[PDB]
Amino acid sequence: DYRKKLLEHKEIDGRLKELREQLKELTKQYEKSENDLKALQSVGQIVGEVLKQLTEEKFIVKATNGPRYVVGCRRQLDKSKLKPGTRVALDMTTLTIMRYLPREVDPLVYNMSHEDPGNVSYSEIGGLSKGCLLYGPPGTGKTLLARAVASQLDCNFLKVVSSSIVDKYIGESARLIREMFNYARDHQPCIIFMDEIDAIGGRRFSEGTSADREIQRTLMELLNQMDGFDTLHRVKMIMATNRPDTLDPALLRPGRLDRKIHIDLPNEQARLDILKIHAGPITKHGEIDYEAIVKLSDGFNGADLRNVCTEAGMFAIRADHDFVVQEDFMKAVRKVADSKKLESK
Amino acid sequence: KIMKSEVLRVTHELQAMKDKIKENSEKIKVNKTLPYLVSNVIELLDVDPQRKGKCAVIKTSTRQTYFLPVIGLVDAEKLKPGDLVGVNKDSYLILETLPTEYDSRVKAMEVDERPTEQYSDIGGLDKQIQELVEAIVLPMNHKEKFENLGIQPPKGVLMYGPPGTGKTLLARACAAQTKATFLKLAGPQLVQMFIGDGAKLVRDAFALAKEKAPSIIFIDELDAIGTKRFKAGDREVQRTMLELLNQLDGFQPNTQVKVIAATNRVDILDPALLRSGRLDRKIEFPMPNEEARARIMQIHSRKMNVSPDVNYEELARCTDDFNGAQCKAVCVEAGMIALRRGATELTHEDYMEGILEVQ
Amino acid sequence: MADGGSERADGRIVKMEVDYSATVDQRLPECAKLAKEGRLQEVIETLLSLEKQTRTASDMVSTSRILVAVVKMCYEAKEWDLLNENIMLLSKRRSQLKQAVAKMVQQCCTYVEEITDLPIKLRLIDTLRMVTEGKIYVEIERARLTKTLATIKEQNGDVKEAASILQELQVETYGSMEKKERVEFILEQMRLCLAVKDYIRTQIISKKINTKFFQEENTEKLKLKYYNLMIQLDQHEGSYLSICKHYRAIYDTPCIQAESEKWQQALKSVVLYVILAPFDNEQSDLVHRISGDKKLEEIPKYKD
Repeated sequence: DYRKKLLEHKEIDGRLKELREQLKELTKQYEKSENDLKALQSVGQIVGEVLKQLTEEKFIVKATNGPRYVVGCRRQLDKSKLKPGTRVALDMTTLTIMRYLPREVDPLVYNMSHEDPGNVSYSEIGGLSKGCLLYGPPGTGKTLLARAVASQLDCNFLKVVSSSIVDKYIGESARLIREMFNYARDHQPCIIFMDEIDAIGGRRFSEGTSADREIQRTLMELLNQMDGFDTLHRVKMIMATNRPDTLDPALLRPGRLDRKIHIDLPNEQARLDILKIHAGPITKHGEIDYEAIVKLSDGFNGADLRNVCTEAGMFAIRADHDFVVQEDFMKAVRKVADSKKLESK
Repeated sequence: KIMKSEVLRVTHELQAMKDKIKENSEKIKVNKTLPYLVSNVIELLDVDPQRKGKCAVIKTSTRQTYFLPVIGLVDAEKLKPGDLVGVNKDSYLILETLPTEYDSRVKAMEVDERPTEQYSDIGGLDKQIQELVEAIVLPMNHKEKFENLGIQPPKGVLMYGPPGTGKTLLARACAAQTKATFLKLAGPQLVQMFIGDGAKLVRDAFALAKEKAPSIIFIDELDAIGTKRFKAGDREVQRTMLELLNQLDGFQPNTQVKVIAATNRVDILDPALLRSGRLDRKIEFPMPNEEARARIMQIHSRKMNVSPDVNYEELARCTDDFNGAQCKAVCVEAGMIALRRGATELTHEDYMEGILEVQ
Repeated sequence: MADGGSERADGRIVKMEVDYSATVDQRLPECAKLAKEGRLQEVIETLLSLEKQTRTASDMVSTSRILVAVVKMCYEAKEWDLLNENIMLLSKRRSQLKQAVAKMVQQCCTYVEEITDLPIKLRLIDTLRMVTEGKIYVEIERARLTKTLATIKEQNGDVKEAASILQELQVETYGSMEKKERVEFILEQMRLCLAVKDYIRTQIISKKINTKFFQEENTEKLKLKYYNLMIQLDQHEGSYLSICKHYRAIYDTPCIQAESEKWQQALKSVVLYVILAPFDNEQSDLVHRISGDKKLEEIPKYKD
């Protein structure tokens, strides 16, 4: 009688205290709406540029539209940013200065905006314990590793695509080799990725045309800036490719590509580890046997092992069963992997 | 329950807030009614040293540059360098941002809602088309089960084979089953007179696929531009093409709308087209035999008044090393001269008459 | 393919049991062409991880009972890149080279305690020239041989090699990324400095000591002991300012170890750096870093 009323009143108090969370969470957004409505009241600002300063308090501005004006100094800001050569902002009323406007560029936004998240990818590369060569044996995942450390820190996102040395016009790409590598020499930290270098890695065995001679000339600038008269002790380049046969044996000197990392699945612990990190979110029957999958798989591709395992999940989902036995894993990784061996020419 | 009696005052304050938000939330309709012009937005992060640094660069349509910080409502897909943003008369604030087109010559490439033909128009290809029918049905309805199994569907399927096999009308026939928006695109369309057009076409394809609703983008004649040359125009198509592959390799959020491709020949096979997001599904579509050609010609000719005395042996013998769309042209030609033949019923000589007529 | 050299390896280890060094001279042409062939990158790695164990196993059998070591040191001392001179395509392996040098220093480590005083000076004087002739290494064994020789030079009474070990240390510490080994090997900088006592050398080396290291990625169990062993010779060479910035960072020493013995050293030197502190600025603010600690008032010098 008395002992039950405390628990029952605790239940009424529970269902009474469980209704506040449905409102007090969205009231912060509702008040944030009026906060923004009070934040949109600062309107009517224009821009300008500073060329010549006569008086320390009042100087000449140059508007983007073309007409020039002269403005004063606001009591809040100081003469630090007031020096000439810095783009500033103006107001329509009294031509006061609220703050400045830092300059930028179009490709600089692309070079300073792309960021890939994910910190576990550095530990999801599997059992893997002045230049690096990532060649293309029957094993993939170089993009997951370069993008795994690149997604971890990379200290930047200075990605160098092999399609950026096209130079449709006259082959003066030396301005881009010295411009971008001059940016690498300017910025103290820098990491360079060179993915799919086989397209620009022509062996120039026969007499090359004007299209090949300019790319090989950019390779001559690479020679002159790797083993020429310029050291690269602090900067690092990652040469990724697909076929380790046409990789410019002149560029295969150990002066640049110190070590060789064969992206494969040789070790049983590496194949089992990558199989377990790709087999994370998969559900299956309690009967687990990964030693047959790891043992029967010999020299395969990592991301394509993910595609073969998910392909076995599609083969198992054809019969719309929630649980997935490992029979379709052994026979579907077996048969589909044998189809990859057929298409592995 | 005496300590829980103060909750009533809190609920009265909250319902009073819901009673008082109707006015300041009501002026949203009269202040945010209509942006009178269109102004381009360029994102540029500033630093104030709350007093936090946040700003943006504005450019009006009349070539006038002004100053304004990043303002407005809760932004999720905003903050990108896009156009068609909300703006008042002279306050020049950002109120309603929506991504815009222009250069309609690429935006209205192939505006198709849904086609007429379906997957039940062919015969003898279920063993190889069933994988694609699954690969377009299960990623559209079974998205819930993709979290229990941790499955991400591939975005690049290589529908390769000899020409004339119907690799376009059949993928469109499956696009009728996709129920999504169908959007064609031709290979040579990337080769333009001006420089940098291919970047605008590719970023336009991923602009409508990324921005728009779940759709279907089927391209064809990719082999005509997929040449791996070692100046050269196909190296410019290596700039645009390798740019597209960079947008299929460096973009992990590419789990959105797929990109279906079809090549009429695999002579110049780009080795860099092997990846989970890239053209990994390589299902070979050979030339249909006389049996399969009689099947697709029978189901494609099941509407015309065909004579019942067809043993398929004469047409099976005449159809040697032919393709699907060729027998479709034989069916259409038979439906063309069968009208002027007087007999409303399709005869048996019209098969070889069309075969020797157009070929 | 290594399948041809594997049979010669596992068969050679069985057939080579009692034969003298002449059969090794007969093996020199059998292994010269075997090292010249095998252009495969990842396949011949087993052949280089077996043949080297066959020839070094024959070196173990030759060094087991009787050893003159003259012809032994002449074979390797005169034949280093004989197989690397005909091959124009350097496979840039650097995979079995670390196992090569590490296995050589392992066998020399099993033969380095007490065997015969004569060949050790020529073998070590050879390998320290191999340090200079290498120019490409992880900088582990190159420091290992010269510090395990320097330890013998400590009791040998010849301190002339200090310029050698400390001159080669600069090369052995730049060009690679060493976190643990750099701190374990950096004590040689001020190890022989008690016997050398060169002021300009101290000026070169706390400068080269405190380049980039504050707390992390270096665990020793005595880190503070080596701190006291590294900022004591700078106090020996300096007069007062050397400890002003040192005794302000030993406040974590009582937190790491027992606080019983910290009263005699840490809480004794907690007042000396602020007494010897400059009168301009550091005295004004540095007196507040020690004020507030409960252990400060317990010192009888608190009134001072």
